[PDB]
Amino acid sequence: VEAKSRIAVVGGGGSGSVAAWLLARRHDVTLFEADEYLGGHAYSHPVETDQGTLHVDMGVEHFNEKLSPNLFRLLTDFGIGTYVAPSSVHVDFPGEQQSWNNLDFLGELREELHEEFDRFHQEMNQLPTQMSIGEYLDKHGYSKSFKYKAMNPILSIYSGCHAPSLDYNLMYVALSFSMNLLSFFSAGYWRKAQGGIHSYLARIESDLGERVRLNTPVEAVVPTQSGVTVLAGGQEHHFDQVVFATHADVTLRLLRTSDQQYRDLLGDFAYVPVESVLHQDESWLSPAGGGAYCQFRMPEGFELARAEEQMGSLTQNCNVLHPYRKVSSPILITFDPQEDVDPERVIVRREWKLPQLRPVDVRRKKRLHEIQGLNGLWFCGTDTSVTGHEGAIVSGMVIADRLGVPHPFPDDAPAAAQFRGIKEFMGV
Amino acid sequence: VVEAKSRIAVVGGGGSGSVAAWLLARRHDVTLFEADEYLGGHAYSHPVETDQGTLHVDMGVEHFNEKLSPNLFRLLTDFGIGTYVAPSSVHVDFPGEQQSWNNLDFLGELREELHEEFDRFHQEMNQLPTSKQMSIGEYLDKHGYSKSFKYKAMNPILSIYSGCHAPSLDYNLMYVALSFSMNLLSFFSAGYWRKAQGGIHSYLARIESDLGERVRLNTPVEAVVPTQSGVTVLAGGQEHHFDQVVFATHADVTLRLLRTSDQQYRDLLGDFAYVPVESVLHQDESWLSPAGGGAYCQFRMPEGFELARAEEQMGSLTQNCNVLHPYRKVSSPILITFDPQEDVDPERVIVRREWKLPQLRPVDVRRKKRLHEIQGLNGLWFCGTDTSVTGHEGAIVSGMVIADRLGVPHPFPDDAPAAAQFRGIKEFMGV
Ligand SMILES: Cc1cc2nc3c(=O)[nH]c(=O)nc-3n(C[C@H](O)[C@H](O)[C@H](O)COP(=O)(O)OP(=O)(O)OC[C@H]3O[C@@H](n4cnc5c(N)ncnc54)[C@H](O)[C@@H]3O)c2cc1C
Ligand SMILES: Cc1cc2nc3c(=O)[nH]c(=O)nc-3n(C[C@H](O)[C@H](O)[C@H](O)COP(=O)(O)OP(=O)(O)OC[C@H]3O[C@@H](n4cnc5c(N)ncnc54)[C@H](O)[C@@H]3O)c2cc1C
Ligand SMILES: CC(=O)O[C@@H](CC[C@H](C)CC[C@H](O)CC[C@H](C)CCNC(=O)[C@H](C)O)C[C@H]1O[C@H](O)[C@@H](C)C(=O)[C@@H]1C
Ligand SMILES: CC(=O)O[C@@H](CC[C@H](C)CC[C@H](O)CC[C@H](C)CCNC(=O)[C@H](C)O)C[C@H]1O[C@H](O)[C@@H](C)C(=O)[C@@H]1C
Ligand SMILES: [Ca+2]
Ligand SMILES: [Ca+2]
Ligand SMILES: [Ca+2]
Repeated sequence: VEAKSRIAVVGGGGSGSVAAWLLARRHDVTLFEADEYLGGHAYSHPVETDQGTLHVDMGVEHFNEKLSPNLFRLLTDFGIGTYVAPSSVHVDFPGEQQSWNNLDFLGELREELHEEFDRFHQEMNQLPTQMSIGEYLDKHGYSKSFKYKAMNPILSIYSGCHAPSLDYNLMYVALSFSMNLLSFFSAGYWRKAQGGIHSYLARIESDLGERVRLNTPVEAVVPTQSGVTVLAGGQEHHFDQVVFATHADVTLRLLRTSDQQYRDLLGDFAYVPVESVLHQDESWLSPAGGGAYCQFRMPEGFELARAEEQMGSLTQNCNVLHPYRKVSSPILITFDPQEDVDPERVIVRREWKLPQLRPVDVRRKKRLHEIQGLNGLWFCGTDTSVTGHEGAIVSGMVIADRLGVPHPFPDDAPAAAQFRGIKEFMGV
Repeated sequence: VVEAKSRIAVVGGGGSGSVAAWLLARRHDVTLFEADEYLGGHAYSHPVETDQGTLHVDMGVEHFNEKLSPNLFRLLTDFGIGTYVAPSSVHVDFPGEQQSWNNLDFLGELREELHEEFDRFHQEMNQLPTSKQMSIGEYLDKHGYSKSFKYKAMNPILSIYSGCHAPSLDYNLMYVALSFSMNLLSFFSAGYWRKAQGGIHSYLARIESDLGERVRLNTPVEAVVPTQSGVTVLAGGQEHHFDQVVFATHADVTLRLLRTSDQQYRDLLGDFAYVPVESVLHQDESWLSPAGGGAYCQFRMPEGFELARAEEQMGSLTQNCNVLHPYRKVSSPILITFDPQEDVDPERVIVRREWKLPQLRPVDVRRKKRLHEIQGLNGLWFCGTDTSVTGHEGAIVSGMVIADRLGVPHPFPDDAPAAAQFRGIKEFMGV
């Protein structure tokens, strides 16, 4: 594609913001964002404490230098620091001492499932040497108690508490175990961005300037003989190319083509609802947990026989975070609370949706290469890529590279490799 | 050209020797000479009498995992030996008030003081291999780390591998870098390690059983003299004749036993450096830290520590075996103190072992690789820690590399990570 083209990026989440940021180096870019900030799932909400204002990540928060080399380099290039926020996990079920945790060997669920936690690490480490985690567990003789009291809870930390996590791709889970992201024996190795995840997006927003249109949801995207027409904010805008950084769900709604292969490729993408509640109600902390960053509680009334229908809640104790250590205010995040959180203690709520990561869903992502470039249209974002923020931002980069702007970090071996892998995965 | 049914002696019955002999015996008439009363060397499990049974407590070698040690793991699996996760939780204590850090939680004044440095270090060790023939100390100096980090954090955590007498800050950087990137050592989590069920001695017990009368226990070799006919082994007041002789002893021992006019041997073997280690199996609970909660490894630096005299001062490392998951019902205290400064109450001491470890300075690695020049000459072969990558996998795989060269192929070719490790160690050894 020809230089100085008029390009629109639709959706200002991580993939869109990074796509736009790089595209603007060669093209006349405009970034449309439905909401009042750049970042989407990457949102840091200001909380007022006894130490000043903290920007508390409510969605996206975790990455590391190995898993997310491009995001890491981006942060580093921007002067943004990071810190280690280990994924310590405590799981509570109804009963007396019906728990296990990441940090120690205490709890009755640990006594009950000790052998299984052990074998699972071994097997996940031996695995990399296309099924679901559940199929694997069934097939390799793991107890139903392990599936629903250990596996499903630990996976909800990724997938949300409404997610059919046991149907998600095994390699996703195997890799997380072998890379020390999830573990039944130690707190996993993760980092957070200093000043919250929003910090890198703040800089992208500053760099893009008036090219960014906030609170401007795109209503329709209509390719024509002359170009592509974007209906947003009660006006009509004209472009040569349009980059989609929105979810497949949204993209289909916004897309206005006679072509019905679009309905085929974009319809049928499956999602999971997630509610993130930022609150100060300490009653959500476990009396046995407390110390653990991630605290999963399964409510009273759980039955193994009907486990498939029941769901818990996940609470994050932000006070455990090193930079929050002098803060005397409780800072808590409950994802998918079953009971209502005391609204006199609630700071803010966010409602989002995540993709399902079943092996069929992975096939569905890859197939999007068929419509890539057609009718002056491009696609990036989580639904075109590997899961996680690196996958998201790198998809944006893959599109920018295809549209003239090369991968910005070629001398960074792991960053370049990730770009190459994601470009291959996208079929671009 | 070496051929089948040769008379081969393996000198030294530690891990490398026992595995070398075990595989060699498939093709050759093998004899295994061992100085001590058991097969295993640094791999020693001592029986301890408790109210829930007699436990075989590893005093030396204890840790490995399925990724780091694929050949040993497969060997254990083939023998029907189970393993269990024994995470490397570490607690460090220095003389003041709450002058500690640990890798389970963010408590302690040393954590407060050095938290940011721990953090940067992880980042940098993870970024290192994707880019440096310095030592860990040179790195630390050069990348602006405080002296307090070098001696209150790095040196103590490194003693878990190296021993408390070790100049660990002189050891190769990539050794440390890899340990941090592979979650073996960490300032943020307990590292991923396994132990063998029934102790490490279990796999050796089986090798010993399989070898039978080919094993000569309590038979230290006095001299190894190559002749025009073959090689002569002087051991136990007798003279034994062999076609080939496989050395599985430390380089210093090898040079002492080795008897030739050739002085390239003196050049290649004479400059190997070691560190003494004393392992004390006891029941004196006064050695546990009052703050060092559930930590497996507990390092204590005695009163009188001075940062200026850090180079010459040394702590002690205590292992709390009662924290091990299979030892959870044991009411008896089971403890191992490495290099105790003060004497352990001898009315509470079960047994002591005295060993020596190699130094792993960048020069020492160069020295190991160099041993390819004498490999095969005068019917002589060399395996063991001083010819290989450090650790038990490196040790047992060196034994395998020699067995492969002498006709018996690597036993696990269809195990991709086991085969890869063999290939790497064979390349490193230059065999
Ligand atoms: C609660 C939660 C926690 C998470 N935690 C992590 C984590 O710790 N680590 C990690 O790696 N990943 C995490 N993720 C995954 C996350 O989805 C990805 O990391 C990444 O943020 C998704 O990138 P995206 O740009 O494709 O999606 P989004 O961030 O969802 O971006 C889509 C954007 O499109 C906008 N949009 C919608 N409609 C329109 C319209 N009509 N016109 C214009 N714009 C529109 C939206 O407002 C939004 O800004 C989390 C997700 C959730 C929901
Ligand atoms: C305290 C301690 C703890 C350790 N812990 C671990 C751990 O957890 N994990 C790990 O991977 N590694 C560990 N190691 C490292 C250890 O060096 C290797 O794992 C491995 O045991 C070395 O095996 P080797 O056969 O090369 O040497 P050694 O085990 O030292 O064996 C050499 C053998 O030669 C014999 N010998 C000596 N002189 C003569 C002679 N004249 N004639 C015949 N035989 C002789 C000795 O008795 C001995 O059995 C530890 C070492 C020590 C000292
Ligand atoms: C390295 C890289 O980018 O590639 C791998 C992806 C490994 C994942 C990205 C690791 C998971 C996320 O980064 C972490 C997501 C986050 C912590 C979940 C939601 N977070 C919260 O709720 C926080 C903890 O509060 C490849 C996998 O991606 C595919 O989507 C997946 C289904 C696979 O099959 C591949 C193995
Ligand atoms: C690939 C491989 O197998 O080896 C790598 C090094 C990683 C080590 C082998 C890990 C160290 C040991 O296996 C474990 C040491 C052990 C815990 C010793 C002491 N233990 C105790 O004293 C108590 C009982 O726990 C590569 C490095 O090996 C070399 O020896 C080293 C000097 C290097 O620089 C290489 C990079
Ligand atoms: Ca406080
Ligand atoms: Ca203080
Ligand atoms: Ca010292």
